[PDB]
Amino acid sequence: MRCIGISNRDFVEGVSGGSWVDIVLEHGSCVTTMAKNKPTLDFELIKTEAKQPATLRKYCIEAKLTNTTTESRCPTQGEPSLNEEQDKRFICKHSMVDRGWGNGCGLFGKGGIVTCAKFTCKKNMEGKIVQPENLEYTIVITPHSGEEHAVGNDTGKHGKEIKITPQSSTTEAELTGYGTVTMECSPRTDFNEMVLLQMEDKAWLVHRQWFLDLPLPWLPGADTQGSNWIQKETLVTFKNPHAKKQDVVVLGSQEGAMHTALTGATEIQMSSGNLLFHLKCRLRMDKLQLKGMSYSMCTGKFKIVKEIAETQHGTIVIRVQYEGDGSPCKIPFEITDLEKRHVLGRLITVNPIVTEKDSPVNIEAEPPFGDSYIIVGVEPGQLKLNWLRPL
Ligand SMILES: *[C@@H]1O[C@H](CO[C@@H]2O[C@@H](C)[C@@H](O)[C@@H](O)[C@@H]2O)[C@@H](O[C@@H]2O[C@H](CO)[C@@H](O)[C@H](O)[C@H]2NC(C)=O)[C@H](O)[C@H]1NC(C)=O
Ligand SMILES: *[C@@H]1O[C@H](CO)[C@@H](O[C@@H]2O[C@H](CO)[C@@H](O)[C@H](O)[C@H]2NC(C)=O)[C@H](O)[C@H]1NC(C)=O
Repeated sequence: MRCIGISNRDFVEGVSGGSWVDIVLEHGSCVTTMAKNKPTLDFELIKTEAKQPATLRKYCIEAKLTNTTTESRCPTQGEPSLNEEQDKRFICKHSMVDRGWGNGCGLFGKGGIVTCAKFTCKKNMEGKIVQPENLEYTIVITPHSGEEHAVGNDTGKHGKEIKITPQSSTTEAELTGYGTVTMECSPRTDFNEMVLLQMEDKAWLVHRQWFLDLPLPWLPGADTQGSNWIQKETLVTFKNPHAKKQDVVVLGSQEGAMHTALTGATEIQMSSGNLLFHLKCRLRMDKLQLKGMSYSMCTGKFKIVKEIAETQHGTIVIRVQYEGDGSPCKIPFEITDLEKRHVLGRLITVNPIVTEKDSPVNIEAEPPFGDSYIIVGVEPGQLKLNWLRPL
């Protein structure tokens, strides 16, 4: 009954008798499944998750150069040196400047220079290794049991949670009162050669080869030191145009640059390892059964707890409380023409039943286009509601 309220919803009906039905579950999408003399079920894909992914490589996208230090030598005085050359946190370059009398040298010539600066990463991006094997799916199956709260109940408590693993693709969940439903799901979108690149609160799924060939400073997955970066040269530039001085320049944030490069790519919503992303399944309904197909018809009177409300798909919802005594019993329900002669429209919440008089029931039905009578219960106290469904 979760689907009631969700705009991206499909009403999949299986050719009655058939022991299977094919559905496509995805994020932000709900599915309602029906079959003759079988219970109506609601399916949602709650979460997609990677179980322990290996950090392939971490790249620096924004850097900072500090501690700029220069050692020079007069012509003929040798090559200059700093310890920073040994220190891996620094990026160094040797060059030549014009030396002579007016800048401290007894001789006139090309005096050797050396400049070192501290490479500090400010923003970086991990790309975690995904294998289709360690990819888990979380499906919620909610039967149409009229349960008082069930209507668009986001919490989940009402439905049976199920995990689809590529190691355990076939799962048989026992639905309390309806029997078992075997679910056979197939992973679709390759994930073998795919890196799940994580930026900030933004993340995507990208090619292994594309990732690995980025012109940026990087660190191997294994590294948790985070001090000295491979390829600093990709963000650092040394300038000496007039042999007067050597200038060290940062290449500017690559954050927005990256977002633009990632336009064509598969964007995914991410939060604490979970990717809220086209998972195609087969449903075995042979082992499913209607709760109450052998219960007798309610004879009592019914009260209207929640007024008829129309869903975005033309369907209607009614919440009613039983005031009789026969419970557990089948609630009588009918949609007829104004002249109460023709049976019209269909019932989504098939075989509506009362379990307890105290607990109200929610019924979803598809009214016909135009005027109809929604008749819930039996005479006396028979509820005769009127509906309009314009074209
Ligand atoms: C969504 O569902 C929750 C709780 O789920 C149900 O709780 C029981 C009442 C019962 O129907 C279970 O089978 C379900 O799992 C709703 O919270 C309940 O609120 C009522 C008061 O309105 C209270 O009596 C219950 O104790 C609450 N349940 C719990 C466990 O706190 C919640 O209101 C529902 N929300 C919507 C918008 O439908
Ligand atoms: C980068 O430069 C700063 C100085 O601007 C260095 O820090 C100083 O030296 C010691 C640590 O080596 C501190 O106790 C001082 O308090 C710092 N002084 C100031 C003014 O901040 C820093 O060590 C240099 N970086 C490296 C890695 O050597």
